Amino acid sequence: HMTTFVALYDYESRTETDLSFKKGERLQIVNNTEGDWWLAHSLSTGQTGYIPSNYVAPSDGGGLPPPLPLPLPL
Amino acid sequence: HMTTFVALYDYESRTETDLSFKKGERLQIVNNTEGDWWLAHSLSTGQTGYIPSNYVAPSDGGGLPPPLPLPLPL
Ligand SMILES: [Zn+2]
Ligand SMILES: [Zn+2]
Repeated sequence: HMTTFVALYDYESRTETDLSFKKGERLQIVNNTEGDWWLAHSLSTGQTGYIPSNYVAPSDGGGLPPPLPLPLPL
Repeated sequence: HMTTFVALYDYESRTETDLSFKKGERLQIVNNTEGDWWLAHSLSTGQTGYIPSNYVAPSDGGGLPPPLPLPLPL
């Protein structure tokens, strides 16, 4: 199905390559091989640019868990 | 106010000191200064132990953002 992310906070663009967005906006991630800045496309504003990946979460639950942090506790 | 986290996924205990929980449980964090495993207390099961911090989210929205990922886009 169409897989999107939702913004957890507002972000104000400050460069010519980042993307502003509002809390609750739905974003399509067009690229995530760049590190912790992801190339996103807004479903509601039609703008495109880089976003901080820690400002968004997946739009749907039922995702599978991430790897556990290592080391494990005792 | 009472600050809690919510489980995003089930977690099955596998060590001597970790804590099992179910998706949707609310957890009170009693120590989060030791690394990415946090000492938690279940509101519903009354159990206590270490949880993987990437399996939980804050219960409340409207917390403040994390600092912007390190390097930048220009
Ligand atoms: Zn799909
Ligand atoms: Zn409070």
